[PDB]
Amino acid sequence: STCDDEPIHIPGAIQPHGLLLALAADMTIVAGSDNLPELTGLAIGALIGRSAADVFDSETHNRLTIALAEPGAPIAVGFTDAGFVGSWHRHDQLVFLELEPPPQAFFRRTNSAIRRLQAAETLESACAAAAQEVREITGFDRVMIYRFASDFSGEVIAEDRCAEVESYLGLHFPASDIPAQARRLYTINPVRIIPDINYRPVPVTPDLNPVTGRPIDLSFAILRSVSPVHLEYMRNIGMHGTMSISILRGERLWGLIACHHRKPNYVDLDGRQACELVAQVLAWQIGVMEEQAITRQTLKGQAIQRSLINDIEQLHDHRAGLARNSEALLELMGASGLCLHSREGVITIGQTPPGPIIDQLAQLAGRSGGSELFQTDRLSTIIPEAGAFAEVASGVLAVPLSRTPPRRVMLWFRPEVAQTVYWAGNPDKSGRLRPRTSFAAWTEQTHGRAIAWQPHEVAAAVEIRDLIIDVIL
Amino acid sequence: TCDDEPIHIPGAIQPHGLLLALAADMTIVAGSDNLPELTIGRSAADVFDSETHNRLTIALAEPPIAVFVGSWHRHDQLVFLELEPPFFRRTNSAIRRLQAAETLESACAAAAQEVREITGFDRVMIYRFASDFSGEVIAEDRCAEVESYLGLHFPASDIPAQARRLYTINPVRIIPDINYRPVPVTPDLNPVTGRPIDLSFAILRSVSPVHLEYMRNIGMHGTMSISILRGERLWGLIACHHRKPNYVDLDGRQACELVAQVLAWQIGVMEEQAITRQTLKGQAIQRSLINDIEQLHDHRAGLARNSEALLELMGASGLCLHSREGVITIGQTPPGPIIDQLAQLAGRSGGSELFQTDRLSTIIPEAGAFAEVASGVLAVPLSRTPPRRVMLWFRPEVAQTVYWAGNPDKSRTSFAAWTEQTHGRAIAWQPHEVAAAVEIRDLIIDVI
Ligand SMILES: */C=C/C1=C(C)C(=O)N/C1=C\C1=NC(=C\c2[nH]c(/C=C3\NC(=O)C(C=C)=C3C)c(C)c2CCC(=O)O)/C(CCC(=O)O)=C1C
Ligand SMILES: */C=C/C1=C(C)C(=O)N/C1=C\C1=NC(=C\c2[nH]c(/C=C3\NC(=O)C(C=C)=C3C)c(C)c2CCC(=O)O)/C(CCC(=O)O)=C1C
Repeated sequence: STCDDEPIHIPGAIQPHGLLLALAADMTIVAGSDNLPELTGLAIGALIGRSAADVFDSETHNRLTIALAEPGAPIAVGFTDAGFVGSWHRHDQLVFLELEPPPQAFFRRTNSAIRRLQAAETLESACAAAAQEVREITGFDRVMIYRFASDFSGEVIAEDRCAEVESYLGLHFPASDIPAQARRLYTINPVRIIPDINYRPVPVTPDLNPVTGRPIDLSFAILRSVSPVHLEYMRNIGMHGTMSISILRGERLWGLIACHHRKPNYVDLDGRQACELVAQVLAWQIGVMEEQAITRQTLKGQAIQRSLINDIEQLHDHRAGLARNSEALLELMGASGLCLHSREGVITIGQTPPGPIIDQLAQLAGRSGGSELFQTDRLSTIIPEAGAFAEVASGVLAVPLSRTPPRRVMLWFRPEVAQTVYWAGNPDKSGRLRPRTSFAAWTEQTHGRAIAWQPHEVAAAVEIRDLIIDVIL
Repeated sequence: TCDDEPIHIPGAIQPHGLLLALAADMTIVAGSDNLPELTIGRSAADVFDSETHNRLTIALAEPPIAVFVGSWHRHDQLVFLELEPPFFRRTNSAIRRLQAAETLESACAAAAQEVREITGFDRVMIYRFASDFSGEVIAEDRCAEVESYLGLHFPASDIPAQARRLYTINPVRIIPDINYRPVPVTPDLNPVTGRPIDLSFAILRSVSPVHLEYMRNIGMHGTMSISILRGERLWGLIACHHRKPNYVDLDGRQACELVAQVLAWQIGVMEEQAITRQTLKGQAIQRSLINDIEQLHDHRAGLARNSEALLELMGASGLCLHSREGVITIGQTPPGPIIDQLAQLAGRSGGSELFQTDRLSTIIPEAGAFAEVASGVLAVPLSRTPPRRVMLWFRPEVAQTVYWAGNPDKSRTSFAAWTEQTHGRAIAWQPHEVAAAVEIRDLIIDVI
């Protein structure tokens, strides 16, 4: 898995659709797109050292001098008197600059759909809304949204695509289809467009940082050359025009708007400017629906909680009370059974496994990770011998009642479900490395897996311990 | 009597635009007296011709618009419709900036900055409410030569009680000329619910003359605000200003608002990463005097041994332990309305959330005599109402000098810079102290 090793930020080339300049403080252009000879008469070794204004208009000269002042795109490079597009940044310690060819109606489209994501009630009503709008404005034949799992494997959770375009919906993808580095930068470079995938790269000459002992960091490059492997990837997939957007909830890369096209296709700055905003608007709503659900589960835990308050007020042992209310509260968070583990007293309510519940789970419990909690959807995975009791103990939820010794333990159990997940692949079949040739959906049925706990169910158990405590006074 | 003037059924609108009220299965009933003139109760299909009525009616019937400019809404059960006389990279690039802004101040002076470049307004100030709902202009972006109101406090009265629920529910407002002569609505009879015309989501609505009095005073004749909503509670306001009158068209004023929503989350971003950047430093010395209190044969010998340490945690002038039976004081002590007038003050309208206050003579008036030890107070419930054993830390009074736009004594006249020396006020709390306290009681609970 050298996938996580290939240095992608220094491809030593940019793409042909634009041309690029790297400049120091006083606009000595350091490096250059090797198609810049076709731009000012000067082959690259002659551009080097030269000053910036001469290249340019007198209009476009001054207007970049002022944008550089503040210690952010887009200026226009009309330079001589045609019109170019000026995206820039500072990086390393020199200023980069990439160049691109050439109101209201575009913009009403945006808020009509900004405000649409605002009304979306479910993630799915939101994401077939997200993906939909990204498509009505980037025109791509296919606009999919990709969820990341814990592993950084993924799943198409929504999709919007023009008819005749074959569908990759509900499909899982390996954690390898985006390796470590790509994610480390897509967390910080939130956007990428590659418009032709058999593009011939236009190198930069030189590949040297005059600033430091380095090749050219092309991190904040929208023009940077990408891996040939991810290209073989996309000829395989049969989509020759592609674009992504990183969807970030709080500096953890959450998922991706990956758009696709059968033929090549170009999105201008404004077009993918709006698009950054869509992933931004949606990273918001995902956090709202996330948190407005935590209040509607905190909602129906009302009627059934008050039940076991009257039941510990009357019985004055809680275990006798709560375990009476057991037939509903374990369906509340859809648990199969639970058990209460006091190191003196273990009382198992409903469905539960024996004597390695105690030691092999409570010594497994919090690790005195004070602010932490323990769970799995698979338990045969972590205590392999639980494989035997996987039928009643496949997944688990558990809550401490104290700084360890006291090691008071509550735990919810979930049984094994035969679920079917499907993917393109062959996630085992993932000289150089090589990308897959076929992406037809194969289905896997899963042994030993619980249904996924969500904070939605977690908030339930979370609330329970916080009341048992209130009563104990 | 400030919280009493009914502004929402003012029975009039502003002259620059004109508006009509119609009966829902569409026929038009009650008319604004600003529109009859240059163009009584009628049937409704009767609009421009089928183009702007029908395609626009079907869009409003089933589920903005262009006709003049056609904004609408449904309210107190009838159909509204307002009319006013008749870029994008800027908007996103300021989200993109509003997202990278590192501190609360860089969040607001970015906020303040775009809203100016998109209304051209002479002054775009950002106005945070403190708890009492007095306020302070915390950041500002402005055209030169125009007087600067930054770091300035204002009365809570400059926007009264009712006015606020409205900015809590109608999130935006513009009046372009403040000496508009109000052109009435006729009638101001709701034909549906038979009482005056609720003009709540009317953006053309006639505004209060009291606040008109305001802007002739201040000398700014073109103004617009946007209210900032963090979770259904009015947190603050983008108050924009202009020396002359000025109109911002509709799509132009939609962009202004969206910025405040971005900041309503962006502030919520800051709200929560300072909330965890403190719990760290934080643990390291805390966990120490937990084990030194966790020398519990029982706790006072444990706690009060290291209390002289845990007291330094929160600017604890004194604290108290309040169980209905056992009240234990660490440090400087208030005596008998500690028990009764604070723990009943505590969980009543507890609202599941805690009580903290900087002022006590304002919340229990007799605390005035004890300002030297009790001017501000914090308390945490142990939780059910009651026994509700409540712990509480307090703070003495600090002499700060606060600045105001003119004296805080009202009708108002002029708002030049004057100083008040503020007595009986304690110095504040944000969670590096509040989160401390929360974590602290969590410890005490884990203890018994
Ligand atoms: C082991 C090497 C790789 C395999 C196998 C593979 O599939 N990808 C490998 C490395 C890289 N991928 C790069 C970019 C990239 N990968 C994806 C993955 C998907 N694209 C899709 O459309 C879907 C699903 C519908 C998936 C799962 C994406 C989206 C991207 C970004 C570009 C785009 O939008 O298509 C990559 C980085 C190249 C670079 O930009 O430097 C590498 C190294
Ligand atoms: C208690 C009555 C009032 C006093 C006293 C007063 O000074 N004004 C009073 C009444 C109203 N104010 C209304 C709206 C309003 N008020 C403010 C106050 C400020 N403007 C500023 O620029 C700053 C600070 C820099 C402050 C504190 C604002 C911003 C607004 C909203 C409109 C605007 O942008 O100016 C108001 C409502 C009138 C209506 O809607 O009919 C009333 C009654």
